[PDB]
Amino acid sequence: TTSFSIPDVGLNGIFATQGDISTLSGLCRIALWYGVNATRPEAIGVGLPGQTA
Amino acid sequence: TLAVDEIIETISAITPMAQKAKKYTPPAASMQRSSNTIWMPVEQESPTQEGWDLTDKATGLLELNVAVNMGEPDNDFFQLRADDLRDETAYRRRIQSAARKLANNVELKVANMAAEMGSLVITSPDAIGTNTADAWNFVADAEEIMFSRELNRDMGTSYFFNPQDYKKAGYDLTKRDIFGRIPEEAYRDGTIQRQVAGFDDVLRSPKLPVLTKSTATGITVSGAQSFKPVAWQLDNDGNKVNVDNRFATVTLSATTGMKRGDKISFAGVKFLGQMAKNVLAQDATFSVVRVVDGTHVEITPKPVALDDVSLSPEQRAYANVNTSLADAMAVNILNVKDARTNVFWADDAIRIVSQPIPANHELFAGMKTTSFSIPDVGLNGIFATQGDISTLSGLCRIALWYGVNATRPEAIGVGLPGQTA
Amino acid sequence: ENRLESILSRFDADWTASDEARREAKNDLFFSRVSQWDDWLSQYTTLQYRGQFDVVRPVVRKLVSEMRQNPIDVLYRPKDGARPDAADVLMGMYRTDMRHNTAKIAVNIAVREQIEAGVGAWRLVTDYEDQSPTSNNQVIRREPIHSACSHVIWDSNSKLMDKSDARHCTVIHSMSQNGWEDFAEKYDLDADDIPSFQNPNDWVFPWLTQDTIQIAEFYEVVEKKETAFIYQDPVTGEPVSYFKRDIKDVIDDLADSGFIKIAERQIKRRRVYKSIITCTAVLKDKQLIAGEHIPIVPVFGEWGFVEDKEVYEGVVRLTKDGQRLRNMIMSFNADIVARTPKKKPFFWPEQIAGFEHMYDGNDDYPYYLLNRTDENSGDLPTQPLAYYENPEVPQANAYMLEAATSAVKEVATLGVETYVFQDNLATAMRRDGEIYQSIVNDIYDVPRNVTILMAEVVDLATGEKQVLNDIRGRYECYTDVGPSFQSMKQQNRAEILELLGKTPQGTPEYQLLLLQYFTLLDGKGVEMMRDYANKQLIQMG
Repeated sequence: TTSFSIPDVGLNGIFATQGDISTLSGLCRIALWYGVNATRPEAIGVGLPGQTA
Repeated sequence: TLAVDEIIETISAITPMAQKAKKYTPPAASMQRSSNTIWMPVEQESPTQEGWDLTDKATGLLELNVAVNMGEPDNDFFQLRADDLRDETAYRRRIQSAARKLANNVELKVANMAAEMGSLVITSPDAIGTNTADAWNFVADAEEIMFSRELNRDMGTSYFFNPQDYKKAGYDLTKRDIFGRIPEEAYRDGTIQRQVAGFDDVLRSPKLPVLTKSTATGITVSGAQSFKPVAWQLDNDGNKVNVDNRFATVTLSATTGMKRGDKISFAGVKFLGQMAKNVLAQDATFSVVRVVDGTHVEITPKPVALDDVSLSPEQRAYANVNTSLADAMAVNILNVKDARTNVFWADDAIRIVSQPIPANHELFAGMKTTSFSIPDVGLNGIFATQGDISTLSGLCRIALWYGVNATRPEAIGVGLPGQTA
Repeated sequence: ENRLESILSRFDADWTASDEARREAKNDLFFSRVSQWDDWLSQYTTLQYRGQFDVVRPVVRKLVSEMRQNPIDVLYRPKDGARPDAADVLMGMYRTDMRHNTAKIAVNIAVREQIEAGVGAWRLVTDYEDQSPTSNNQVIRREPIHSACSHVIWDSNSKLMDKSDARHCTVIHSMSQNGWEDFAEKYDLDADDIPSFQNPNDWVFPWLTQDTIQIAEFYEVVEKKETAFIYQDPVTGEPVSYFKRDIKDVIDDLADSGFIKIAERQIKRRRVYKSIITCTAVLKDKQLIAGEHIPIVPVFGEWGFVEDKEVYEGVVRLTKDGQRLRNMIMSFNADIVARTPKKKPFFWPEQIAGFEHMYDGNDDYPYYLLNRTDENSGDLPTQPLAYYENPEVPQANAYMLEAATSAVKEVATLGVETYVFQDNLATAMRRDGEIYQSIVNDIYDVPRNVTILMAEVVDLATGEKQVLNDIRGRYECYTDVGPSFQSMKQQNRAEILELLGKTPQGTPEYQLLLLQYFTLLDGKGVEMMRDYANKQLIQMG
């Protein structure tokens, strides 16, 4: 495993590799675990233009 | 039981051909994209015209090439079972035996490759011990056929005898009723001589293949055929794809009984002096490489006819056969009886192309991998071990990637004693 | 025939030759620096207690402090029959360019790696300095190497502790993106093409490393005979030998200045070439660097060969089993304390039915009550009260904790004192002195001392570049080990004080006291004292 340091947005990901001896192959996995939460929905808003009947 | 700490050594093999073979390592990053194949040009030959006024007689340029590729890995995959009751020393000995077997296999592929696409065939109607100086005559015949064709021999030559014929040569030298230096050495030791009949290295090899006889008979060329030297040809998409100069497919009446390694000769085609284009007295000898379909075979020396009127002069400059196939010429089979093959070649004709197995990358984590340098043969492979914890076991693997290539099949040869009837 | 393939074959052979030792040293480094629970199998779905009760780290700290309290540095001394002060200029140069923080930190890093894992190393490089140059607008500085066991790969055909018989050495650099960009900027490489090489690490699951870039520098030393020119110095008139490769571009300028060639000899010498390589191509081919020896100095702990296989050990290898046993037993005892029912009475529900609030733990009652009768059985059966047994630490646990601690204490004794490790450091420092002497002779301006002053014979070419000239009478001083001094004045002060401490109170004592005051530093009052000492020394003839 290695850290990944996702650019722009401040986030860290994990990049991992494994190998196989039966078949001389390897698997790689880049993953990023996160959860987007809305703590103040009454603060979040939405603007809708052109909402005619 | 207290297994004593001594080992009864049993086998002792030697790999002279794989040691004498030149080994090549092209760039791995380029070979991966080029599909493990790489093209090399061929020494250029040019035409010549006699006369003063040559308007509209100016030829072009043609430069041919050959392709060298690679096969598949050779392994010693084996398992460290948990229920196995064996010692660590035994696994060590198995690794040693793996190294020995891999070297032996490399030598076997080299020997078979040379003996199966050796174009020059030197046959004898009786065994080696039948006549005095018959072994010397056999070696000198190969030397003469290599000199007459004006084949390049700058790097060196080599002649590998099989053990039985080497013993026959030694017998021939020892029964001379006179002792000098050559008979004295052939008596005290087994060696006949290191250099014989012009060859600068004459050895004995225990792994020489036996060319089994061929049941083919009554075969003729179907349809007059003309093979033209060329460097590339157009595909259906319109791209120019290179052409390997060392192969030509002939259409025969029936390819029954032919296999890889058979030696043939069409009745009427003679050798040429390559550079000087002088007709020889020896019938052209070809080796069938692959029997594709029931009416086609692949012969390794491309029969570029000198008398072919369809050849542009730059193509005719590459002629090596006096005539062409004429829809009727019967093809004779040179090998008629099973016989172990003595093999002669020029030292630059056979090479070994080697590639690395990058199992040392960071993608192959978990396993532990190192290099594995085979002695004798100058080759390198990988050695990797892995451990399964679910079953508390392990695996070990010794991989080796290489490919034996014959760049000049017209230089490799095969000696076939006792090919009567 | 392929240069890349030759280099790669050599490096691969060395890498597999040095496999077991490198893995053991890296494991020791992990155990003594990161964690003692180096479980590369963990997969714990149910997380259990794994404490870290360390008993080896104080020993490592003690050894590090002991070996730090006694610095060691190169001391150049004149050879047999040479001029008595033949080493003054070389000593001055060495003390001038090896006084910085980088040299001390590199030595300390190598020392700590030697003590913990078993091997460390440092590097000597030369750079162009324009503000404060040591000599010829150049400086020689010592840089550190971290994880030398996995980063410095030596020739496998080396049977010396200091690796002076090794003919090549590969150094793997791992650097960040910015580090690679400016490494390529420094070495004129292409920053767009990201290089790669053998990653010197394999710790798998819980070890989180950084996305870096790996490259290699391959040093090889070649010993060969090369042409030397025997000139006649215009001033001294003595035959001077100059290497043709060194004075190639000033051959005509030497004659113009007035040097007349006398003869031409072939003197065998060593040259060092550096190649910048990746796993697929070679970037810099044979850049010839200064010196006769490879600029990497290794330091070893307990070093030896077992069966054609090199093994080095530190102080942590033999304590690992005992420490792991101690940690496991401590964790087991902590589990026993944590998850073990406490001592409480065993009751039937009908024994205390109704009196449930008397046993909750309050102290509002003078006694406890029990029910006596049953409506079906007549009278409740009599059974003496029982209590849950208190948690106990097994005798096996206690005995093995004590025994494991005793084993670690007994086995974690480097020597009786770190004399062997200090002498190994001294050997590494002697090799460093050899390397530095060769590099100084190659690039620095070495004045020649005559008995008739110091002469600096140099000249410039048509490209305004100055080519240094050194005679072949160069190895006039050998290398020894002495205390580390920041400058030649401090070294002289120490020598004078050492003489004074043993000289009896005669006239030489007065001479040495005046000399010490002369060599004292400067203020105002100490300035006047030194001036008085100078006056007395001059007036005494």
